[PDB]
Amino acid sequence: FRTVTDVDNAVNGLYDLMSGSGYYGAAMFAYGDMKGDDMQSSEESGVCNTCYMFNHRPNSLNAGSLWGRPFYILREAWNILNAIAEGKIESGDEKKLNALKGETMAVIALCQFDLTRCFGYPYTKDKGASLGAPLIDHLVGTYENPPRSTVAQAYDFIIETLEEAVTLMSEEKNNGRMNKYAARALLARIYLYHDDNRKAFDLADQLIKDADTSGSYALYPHEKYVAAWSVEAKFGSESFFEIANSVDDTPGRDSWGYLLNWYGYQKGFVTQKYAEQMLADPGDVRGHLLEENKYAGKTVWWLYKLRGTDLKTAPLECNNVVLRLSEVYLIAAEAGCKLGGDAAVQGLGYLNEIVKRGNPDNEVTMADYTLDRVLDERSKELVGEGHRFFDLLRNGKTIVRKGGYHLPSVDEEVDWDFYKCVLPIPEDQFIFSPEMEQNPGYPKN
Ligand code: NA
Repeated sequence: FRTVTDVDNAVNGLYDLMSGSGYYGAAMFAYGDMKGDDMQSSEESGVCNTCYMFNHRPNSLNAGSLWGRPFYILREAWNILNAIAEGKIESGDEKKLNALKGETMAVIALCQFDLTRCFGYPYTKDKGASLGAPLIDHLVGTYENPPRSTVAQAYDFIIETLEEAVTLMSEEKNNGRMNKYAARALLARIYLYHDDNRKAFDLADQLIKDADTSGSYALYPHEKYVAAWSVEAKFGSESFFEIANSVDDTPGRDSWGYLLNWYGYQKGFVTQKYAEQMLADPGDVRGHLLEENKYAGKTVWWLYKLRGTDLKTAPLECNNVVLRLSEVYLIAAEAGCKLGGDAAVQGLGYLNEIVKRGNPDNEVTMADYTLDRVLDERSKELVGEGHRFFDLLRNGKTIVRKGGYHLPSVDEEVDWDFYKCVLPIPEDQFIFSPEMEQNPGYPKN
């Protein structure tokens, strides 16, 4: 760590780590989609299957690297911050160093947030009273083993970190990494998850306004929506942050794009419920991402959202979207609905923008502007993007996963009282911290 260039390279390495199939290369999406009601596993083995079946245990999480990889990134990220804070970097390029510091803090906030929503019960269950993951809110000592902190403690840190990050970061685009827009989009999400509905609405609203005034981001039009999901259209106008993948880099056959593809590893489908939701409205362009085929003597539909240049060749090089503009519209819509008043009027406007982009013949009237209606819009819009499980559970909903072509023994009702709505703490944590608590319900050998 001698120069600002060294710092830029270190920060770049954080995203290299994040792109692994164990985290944002695949596992995060398997986790968010396969645990909802809109996607399911096929008979194939792997992370889609174990997530769908909530087949997780302390000696085998069966959830990619959703513990190890974010923790590893947090350690490397804090090494960067510490170098900067200790005065290790040469002078002269200070504005950029500050941008890199902010960006590093944004990475830390994302990693800790993911750990919190994977290993702690939803904040909204209990005002964050349950235990989250260990909280990497500092440079960890050589022989220090941080304890578990509460979900509330993690949110306090995550929000403060990201609020500060935003003030330091550049608005310039850097494809494959977060910029100030990405960081604000993530913060609006986190405010929403934290029940800070006014903060979520006000931020989401201003971010949309700023995208419009600058022209720097824009919603895909109805007629261009399917093409916007192509490998030929990377870093599109909605994308604040996506993981950069290529044909020559890992992940290839274990990238989310290859796992979901019928012609790739065929790990999952949309559910009959999602397919029926969409095909009842053929004018909605989001249904054009579904592809019909035949599995175990039934019609099924798979999700062709990570689109290569050839229908019948599964792609190795698809980028995974992490933060895009449509989510921000839905955050404003959800928070506005929860707030009522003027925020509701405005949030309905944003909801309709997404509804009508999907199908211009549709609308949502004020009489129909309910939380369930906004969550149904999220279902439609964000399938395959890792949201559904979290969006239902944080709103205290029961996820119903029954009938259709669901697999035998699927958990048919999942809510925030289900002990496997969080992953277990890995058994090897108890080597150095034997008195650390395991999540309730799980065994402790
Ligand atoms: Na690849």
